[PDB]
Amino acid sequence: FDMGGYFIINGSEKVLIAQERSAGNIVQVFKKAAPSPISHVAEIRSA
Amino acid sequence: ASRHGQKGTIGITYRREDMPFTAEGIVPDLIINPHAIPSRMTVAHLIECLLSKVAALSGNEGDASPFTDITVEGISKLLREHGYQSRGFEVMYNGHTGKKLMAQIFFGPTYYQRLRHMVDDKIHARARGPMQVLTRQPVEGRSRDGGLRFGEMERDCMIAHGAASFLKERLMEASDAFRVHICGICGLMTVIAKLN
Amino acid sequence: EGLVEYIDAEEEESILIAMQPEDLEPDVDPAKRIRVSHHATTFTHCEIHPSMILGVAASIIPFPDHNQSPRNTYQSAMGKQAMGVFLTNYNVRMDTMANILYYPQKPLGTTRAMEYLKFRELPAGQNAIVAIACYSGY
Amino acid sequence: NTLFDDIFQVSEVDPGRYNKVCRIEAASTTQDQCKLTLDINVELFPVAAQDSLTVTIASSLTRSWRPPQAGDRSLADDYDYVMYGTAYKFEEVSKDLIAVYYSFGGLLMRLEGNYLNNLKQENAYLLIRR
Amino acid sequence: RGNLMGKRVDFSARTVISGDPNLELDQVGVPKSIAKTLTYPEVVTPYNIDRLTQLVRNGPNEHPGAKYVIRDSGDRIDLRYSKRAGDIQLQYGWKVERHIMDNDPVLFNRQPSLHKMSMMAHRVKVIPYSTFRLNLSVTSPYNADFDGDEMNLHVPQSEETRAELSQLCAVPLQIVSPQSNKPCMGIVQDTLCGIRKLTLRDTFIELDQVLNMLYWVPDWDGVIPTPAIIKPKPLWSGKQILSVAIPNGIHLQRFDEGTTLLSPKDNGMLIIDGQIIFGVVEKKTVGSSNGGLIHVVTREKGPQVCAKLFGNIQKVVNFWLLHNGFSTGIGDTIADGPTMREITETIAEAKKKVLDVTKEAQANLLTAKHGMTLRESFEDNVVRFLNEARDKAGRLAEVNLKDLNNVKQMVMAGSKGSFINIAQMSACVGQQSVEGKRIAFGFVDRTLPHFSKDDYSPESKGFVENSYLRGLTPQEFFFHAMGGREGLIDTAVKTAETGYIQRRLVKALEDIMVHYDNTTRNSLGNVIQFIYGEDGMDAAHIEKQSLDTIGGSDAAFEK
Amino acid sequence: ANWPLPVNIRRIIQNAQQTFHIDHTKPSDLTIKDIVLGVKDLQENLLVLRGKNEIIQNAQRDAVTLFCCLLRSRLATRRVLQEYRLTKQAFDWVLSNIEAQFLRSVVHPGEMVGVLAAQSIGEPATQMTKVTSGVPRLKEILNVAKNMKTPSLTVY
Amino acid sequence: KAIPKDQRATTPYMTKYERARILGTRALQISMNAPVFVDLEGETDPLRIAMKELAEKKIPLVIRRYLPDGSFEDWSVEELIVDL
Amino acid sequence: TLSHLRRTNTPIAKPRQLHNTHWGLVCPAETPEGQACGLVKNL
Amino acid sequence: YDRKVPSPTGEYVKEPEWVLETDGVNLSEVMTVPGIDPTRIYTNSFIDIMEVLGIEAGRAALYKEVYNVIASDGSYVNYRHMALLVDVMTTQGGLTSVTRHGFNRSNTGALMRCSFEETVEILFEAGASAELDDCRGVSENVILGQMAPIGTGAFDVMID
Amino acid sequence: EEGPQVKIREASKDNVDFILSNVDLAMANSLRRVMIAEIPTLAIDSVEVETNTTVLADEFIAHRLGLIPLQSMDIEQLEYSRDCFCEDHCDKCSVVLTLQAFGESESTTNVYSKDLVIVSNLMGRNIGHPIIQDKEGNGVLICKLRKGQELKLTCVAKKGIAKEHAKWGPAAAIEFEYDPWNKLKHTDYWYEQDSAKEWPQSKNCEYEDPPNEGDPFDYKAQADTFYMNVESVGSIPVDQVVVRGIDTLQKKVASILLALTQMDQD
Amino acid sequence: MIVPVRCFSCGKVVGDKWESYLNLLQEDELDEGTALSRLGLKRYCCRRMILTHVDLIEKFLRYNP
Amino acid sequence: MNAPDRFELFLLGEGESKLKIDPDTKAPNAVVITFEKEDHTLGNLIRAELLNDRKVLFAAYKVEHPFFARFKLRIQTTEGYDPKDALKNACNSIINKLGALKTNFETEWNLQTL
RNA sequence: AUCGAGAG
DNA sequence: ACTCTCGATG
Ligand SMILES: [Mg+2]
Ligand SMILES: [Zn+2]
Ligand SMILES: [Zn+2]
Ligand SMILES: [Zn+2]
Repeated sequence: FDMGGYFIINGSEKVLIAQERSAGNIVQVFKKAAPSPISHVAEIRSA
Repeated sequence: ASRHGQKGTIGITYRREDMPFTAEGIVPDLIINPHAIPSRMTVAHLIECLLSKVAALSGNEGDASPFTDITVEGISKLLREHGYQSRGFEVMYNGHTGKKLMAQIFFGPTYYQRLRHMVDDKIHARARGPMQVLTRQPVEGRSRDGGLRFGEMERDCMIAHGAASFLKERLMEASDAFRVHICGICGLMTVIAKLN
Repeated sequence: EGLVEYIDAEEEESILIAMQPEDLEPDVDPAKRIRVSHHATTFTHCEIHPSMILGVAASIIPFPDHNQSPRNTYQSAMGKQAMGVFLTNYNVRMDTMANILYYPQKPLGTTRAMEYLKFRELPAGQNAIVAIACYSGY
Repeated sequence: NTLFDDIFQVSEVDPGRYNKVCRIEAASTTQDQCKLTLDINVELFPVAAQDSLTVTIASSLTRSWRPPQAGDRSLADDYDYVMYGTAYKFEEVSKDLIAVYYSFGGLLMRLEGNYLNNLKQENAYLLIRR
Repeated sequence: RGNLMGKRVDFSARTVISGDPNLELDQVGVPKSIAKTLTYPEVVTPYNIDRLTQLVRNGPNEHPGAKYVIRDSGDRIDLRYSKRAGDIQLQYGWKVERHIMDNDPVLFNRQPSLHKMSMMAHRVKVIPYSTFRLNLSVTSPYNADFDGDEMNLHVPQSEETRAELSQLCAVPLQIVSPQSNKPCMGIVQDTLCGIRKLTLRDTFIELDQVLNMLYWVPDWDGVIPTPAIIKPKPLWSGKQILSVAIPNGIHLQRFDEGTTLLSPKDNGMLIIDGQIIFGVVEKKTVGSSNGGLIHVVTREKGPQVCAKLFGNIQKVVNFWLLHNGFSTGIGDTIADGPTMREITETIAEAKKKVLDVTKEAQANLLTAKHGMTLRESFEDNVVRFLNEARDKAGRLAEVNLKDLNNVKQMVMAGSKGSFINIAQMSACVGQQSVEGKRIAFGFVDRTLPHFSKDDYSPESKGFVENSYLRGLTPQEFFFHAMGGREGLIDTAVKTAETGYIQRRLVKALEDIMVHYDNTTRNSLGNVIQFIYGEDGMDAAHIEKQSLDTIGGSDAAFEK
Repeated sequence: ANWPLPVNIRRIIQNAQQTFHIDHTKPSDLTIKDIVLGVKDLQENLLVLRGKNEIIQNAQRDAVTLFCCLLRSRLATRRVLQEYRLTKQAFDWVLSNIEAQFLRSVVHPGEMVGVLAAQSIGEPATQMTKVTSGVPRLKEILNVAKNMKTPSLTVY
Repeated sequence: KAIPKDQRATTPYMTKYERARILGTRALQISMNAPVFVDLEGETDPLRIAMKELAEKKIPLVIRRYLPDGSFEDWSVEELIVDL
Repeated sequence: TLSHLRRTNTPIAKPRQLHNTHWGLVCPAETPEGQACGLVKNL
Repeated sequence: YDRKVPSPTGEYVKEPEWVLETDGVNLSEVMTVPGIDPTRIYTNSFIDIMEVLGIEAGRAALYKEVYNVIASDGSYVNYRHMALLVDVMTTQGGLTSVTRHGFNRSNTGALMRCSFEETVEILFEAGASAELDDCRGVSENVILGQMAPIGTGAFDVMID
Repeated sequence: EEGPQVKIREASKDNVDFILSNVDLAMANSLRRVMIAEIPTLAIDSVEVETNTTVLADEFIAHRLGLIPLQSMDIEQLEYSRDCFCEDHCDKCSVVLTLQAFGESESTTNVYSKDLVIVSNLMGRNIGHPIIQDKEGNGVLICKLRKGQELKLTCVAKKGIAKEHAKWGPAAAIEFEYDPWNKLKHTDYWYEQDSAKEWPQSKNCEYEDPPNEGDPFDYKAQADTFYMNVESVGSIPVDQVVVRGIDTLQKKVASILLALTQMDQD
Repeated sequence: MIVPVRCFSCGKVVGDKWESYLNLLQEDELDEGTALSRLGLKRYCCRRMILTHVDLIEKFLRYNP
Repeated sequence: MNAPDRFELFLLGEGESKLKIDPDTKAPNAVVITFEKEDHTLGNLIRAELLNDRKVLFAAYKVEHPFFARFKLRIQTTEGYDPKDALKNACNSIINKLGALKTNFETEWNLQTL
């Protein structure tokens, strides 16, 4: 019944938890706050 | 706990004679209080009970799948077909006296699970034990035979009550109480107190 | 054979999914639930089965659609604290600490999703003859 | 001894969401200024509409209630339906109209008359026959 | 903050709590093991030298016993290892650390300790099993259930401090709280539902059961009350036998709606001289209300009599309820057929109105309310319509319920549950909301991929026509899931920010007290209030009284 | 009219017409002077501050003003004689009992009422579920919000 | 400096904290076999004995009530009224 | 075990909220409470 | 708004009036407008009340708002507590917040203020200015482990 | 006879369906309680495990050994181990039976209750023999052994009361119903529309006369007729279950009476 | 694990009824309800006791040690 | 762990007597009797059999706490009637009824088949 | 010491 | 910016 998908480090069963993040190479436009001098910012995280 | 976020500990155990009983002589393995129903709105608990009762009697496997066209009415009809109150109620008798109960009781099989929070693994008591080295206060942990933190909020409660002597007792005789020597001049702990 | 597709959210943005496969066809029972008639036509994909929106822990809950959602959440939290048989080889493993139920039992009310989670083979609880009643007050 | 004696005519019977106690509304067949409201255990002594019940108030027939032994004891009733209550209000409608409020373990009663020896006392035996 | 403002202490314990209907209010169930563990130092006096000698004779492991014996020199004798654990001549002045016994004053506590009632002094009743058993009516000030809740218990180590606990922190002394000038304890759950079930005019009790109930009261005069019914069968009413628990000289008067000294609905409440004249006893009376019976008995007869009253009421009502029974099934969530039809058609006409308003707004005929957007006006209207729908259907379901309906019975008693619970379980769970507005368009111009774009219909923006009895659709289920999610989130956030705010308030108003001139000052002597509370009264001894000089006409006033 | 005040006068009166078992058909053995001067002299004993200077006395009358209003309202001659029909003994008992209860209702010096207040406000904030209300609004208030989320102007 | 026995403004009634402190102190004295100034009459618990000893005003203690300025008023236990 | 092997963690506008796009990809009910609620999700 | 108003005959009668609610706040110029009652006008910003109508009006508004928050949930807290909080917030002359910027800058004991928020820096600046600790503060006696002047310890017991 | 009456409706080895006439409710209830809990029975109380290479844990096996129904016919001429003047246990108080099983064939070797072998001297008393109502003649399935798995242990059975442990329970479920027409009105029926059509009609309705709507409520009626069905487990025959129940209740009343006789001593 | 020797609720012996239950299932090709009915399991508590049970010992015997 | 022994439900402790007769101080000619190691099985029956005696004014039993196997039975009789005799008569009546029931059941059983 | 999971 | 309970790894 053991499904696996885990490692064995020093006899201890370890599980790598999936890490959530923002996708790269995506263009996103954001409205800045009121006290801010800039009104809009179109940014992109290049990977 | 059941299978609907209905958790709770054991209050007491009753032998089968003290337990309430149906005319069939069936005694409950478990008694829960109705007040844990309307405020939490776990209707599916009741539905599980009814379906599991019908499946128990008929000897089939009750389908409790999410989005299906299985209704309380059909289940009720099935339960009636097997010769019971369609809504799961059963006339029961008080075990102590043998006299009937006025209100009938919702009675039937329900899948309960035993959680891992048991008392003998939780229970703790300490009357003067091992202290820490840095602060000379009771150590942290039940397994290390430690004491319980008399928190800031506890202190505030004792202030609100007015029990000053108790507050002093908790903060000295109960925990770390130390005697130091002070110079009458600079007022620091410079004193080399060569006793005896 | 192009009968099933893999769709992520980004592509999910531009399709029209049918909830049930019976929503493609052109007096009732008051007992059942009020389901809105399909006011759409141009479908492109159809859901396999809505009950798959749940996770592994939530798929153990009987009639979760008849419950207040936070109760489903709480059960999803406490399902991971129930005892039973976690593995068949529990007697040949040397775990730090493990609890095994004396007499496990497959629930009388099950989900169709329990079939794949092997819960009917490895249950975690017992069918107790419950009674909702005010008794001794204990 | 006796404090009151009259015959009333049941004008209305009302089971206000009950099934063991009905509120009864009657009037005296002697005084055209006398009426009566009274909670009655229908399960024990059934009271239909348009009935002529004989009603009596007494002060005797404190100490603990001994079971009716044997008896072989002064019942001082031989009625059909007997209750014991407590007066708690003396409402004066007019100078020619005085009402009293009795409480028989919750089963209330409002007796409206004119001419009375009904003092605010625990003694209140209500005896009804026929 | 971790070692000075609050530090770990000895002579303390912690365990899972459980309820116990047969314990007095100011009592606490203490497991035998804990009783043997925690100890109290007692100086050898001529009054107790015998008892102490017996305790030392028992030693540890056996309760009641002793752990250590301190002599004059200050040497500690360990009774579990010493070679002279059997023969000890207790000299006067010696200390004997004995086990915690019955009627010892201990400090019961439950984190988080928000107010002073979170730490109250209880009497110890050493019991079997490993749980802290407490009285039901003390659940409220501690804010605790028994779904795994743990509580802490501290033990005083001198006469003066246990005097402090018994004379200041005692539970009966904390009954009427100076927080809301009202009692914070009362009759709840089974005792409340039961005391509602018992005080009905249909509730009659025959001889034997009456005798048992009578005997169940510890403060019973041993005098059988004359039955309300003499012939043809001697019967007692619930009110009648419940009157035994209520002390003499107790006058309680409360008028509800149609309460006219005759009360055709048996509502309101009239109680004269410890005898309930009429009215059904429930939350408005025996609960933790302002003009409640608990408040009256406390202020009149005293805290002890009031706690003993908790005891009595609980014992009797729990007995009667035990031999009467009460339950709840799915049948208590099933309204009649035609009722369900009216509910359905109500939802239908609601969605019809929403449809009409929608079509109107799309026709550019919708005139915006002054100070808001056309679309905002539309949203407001639709939401209001759906709310009125849920309330309409819900009230239909409530009206359809019978007086034998267990849910409705608990609602009546005020034990647990309310209208909306019935409304959602039986009729229609209503519109789901996230951040105020209804389910917004996660996907482009639509809430779910199963909808077409720009679909502002009720079912699309998260309206659930179905009830919990009927069952939710996938869309409805997911939207409801969103609502609940936000619920749990803002719940956690709320408990956090409150957690901080409480501490801030405490650390701000820390050193403020009333000096010996009724002047509220601090550590600097700075006057905050020249007279405390602007009147100089303690909040505990204050009740809401009417000022019948301020109202009425001048003619009525003069008259 | 309904406001939190010390000493429930109603319970005291209804206890008086029960302890002495007074009938509602009997002339009271009282005088106008008894009631008027009696009540007027009852207010003299309701002490909160016990100084001998003018300031403390003014603070005293200002402290007992409301409760004295209630006292006069309930113990008016017409009301005393006609509404309850109290006797001499019953009336004196009422006065003495009122004074006693008032003296009991005084706050005890040493009462750490700061912490009591902080908890009496902080605790009910825990059991909390169109302007901003609830916990965020409370947080704005305690922090003294320079820029509150929903500033409003109610104009009459 | 001090405050004369006349012109004392503090409450003539004993506060609950004063009562608790006195009962605790006296019970502490009794707990170490100190002479009792009243008839025991069966009572053995030092707290109960202290309570009975207070009810008969047989307690030779005094209360130094502190005013915020630095002044202080003395109130003998025999003189203080116990209405609680 | 099955549940743990399919878990999602999230570091650091409203990420806790059950977003519409979570439909069919993330369980709506299965999530911790009190602290990492909404942050920790299950597939 | 509905409103209870004394009728010329005596009894309080419901007399409904028109009241202008407003998103936006500028009390300094709205109350001087001809047409409205400049004595009953009110804003939910006790800051502006404190700036325009004085510190006492600011006190009243502050209590009004706090009481409004408490009673918004349907709960009830006695007057003296909220009055105490508001008073201690308003006795310094202005509006003192319940934070590290407000009351924590007061002229109280060093240990007391150090037992909250900014701990070490307080001890630093107290050590620099050479402050004197009265040790009549609660948390100070808590630190020193002495019986604080609290309720029971609010006096002295002697023998006569 | 002269007092309470019995009418046996059905009778078999496992069940007794009868009607109790002319009895107070409390006596019927008390009889039921005694029959359930306070009847003496022989069952495994001690287990001495020598070798255990089976899947099941030691005490796991010991538990289900305890529940095994043993012959308790002549249990009355057996004695409580706490009463006997012997060390631990002897032949006058306890019955010792061994269990020796081992995996032989390649197939799974089952271990039943028939494999238990009485060792101690019964000296005439019918006792200790494990009840086998099984058709094949095996009895209770105790354990399952593989190829080379061995289970060797020794059981010491002692006299016990079901009030101390449910393993000493001589009976299972006792059916109990009085007044199948609710003519006493001890139960307020829950309903949605009709009270009679929703609630099923009891079998025992055949043995009593239905109420007439023209008749008022009988407020002076008590509980006389009771319908009982006692089911045995096998350790003790049904008739002997109810009889020894009666004699037990009688004896424990007689003990109180005797105590009253004893309290008159100076 | 293995079939519970006696029913939890009442106390009826159901340990000798497992193999017979299996035979009534596979040999006579009956449904679970009728199989349970033939074994004298009238009450649904014992009926549950057998129907609900999962024989895990058969998987445990798959190991050699 | 802290659970009491099972035999403490029917086996008397050290020095614990079966019956404790106490003069009730409430009403005259009344008595409260403490039954040790007994439950409702005996209490309910004896109490119900005491109410049959028409020379008995009061008769009620109670179990102050389910943890402990003991119950208190209060009995009040008419003057000239010692309550112990009422208890004895009740007990003997019970025993007689039970004996008759045993005989009857036996005679009824001797007429059955299967 | 820190980190991780869980309990109200 | 509440008390607990364990587990890991330096
Ligand atoms: Mg909890
Ligand atoms: Zn120096
Ligand atoms: Zn022996
Ligand atoms: Zn069973």
